[PDB]
Amino acid sequence: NAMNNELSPVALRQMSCAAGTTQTACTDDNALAYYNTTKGGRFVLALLSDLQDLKWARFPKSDGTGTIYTELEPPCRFVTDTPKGPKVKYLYFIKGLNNLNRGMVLGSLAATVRLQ
Amino acid sequence: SPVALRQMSCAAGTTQTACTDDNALAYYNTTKGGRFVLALLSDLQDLKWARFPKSDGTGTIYTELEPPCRFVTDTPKGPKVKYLYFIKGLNNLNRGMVLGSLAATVRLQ
Repeated sequence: NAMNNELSPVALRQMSCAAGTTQTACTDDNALAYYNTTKGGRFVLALLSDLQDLKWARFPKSDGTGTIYTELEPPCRFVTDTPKGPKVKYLYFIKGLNNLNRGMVLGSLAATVRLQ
Repeated sequence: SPVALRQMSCAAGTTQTACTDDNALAYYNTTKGGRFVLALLSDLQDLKWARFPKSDGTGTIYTELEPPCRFVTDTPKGPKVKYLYFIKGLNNLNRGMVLGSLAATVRLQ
């Protein structure tokens, strides 16, 4: 049968985390992060927040030895249909995220938040 | 752009003529008035082609499928194994959208 393809069991969850414009400006739960469940620590894909000018993000290490900081891409503006009126949110990509994982964020976003 | 993924049932098979009945589920995108099918989801490994009758009614359209990706979903009546086919020449971006939609909507193992 030629070759063999197999998709590993990967799941996309979300969690509250800190973010900001400076290294120190990252403070308690100002955004929501999209991450991947992988054995070699968590792989954060994108950030979703209500702020327009964010550059850094903090995450506690999976083992617990310390903290990690990640650079953010320029945000992508989009609108969600919220029952209490449409709300505008800002979506931040990881500074070095490839277009493949970018699509995963979009498919997960359209499935976890009400778009358009 | 703020894009949303919808799904529909369609026909597929191993040959051009083998595309019959309703043996697969397709992931498509709402673009302009038309539809952009991204991937195919079915319970068969034989699939190579997929057919759609044209909306106007002049004929039918066929699209070549990539080698399937095997995966297992947790269904209440026992785990079922499904095969996922991408459309020929799909860019890595739209590939993730199909994968991202599945990983957030279905429990795999």
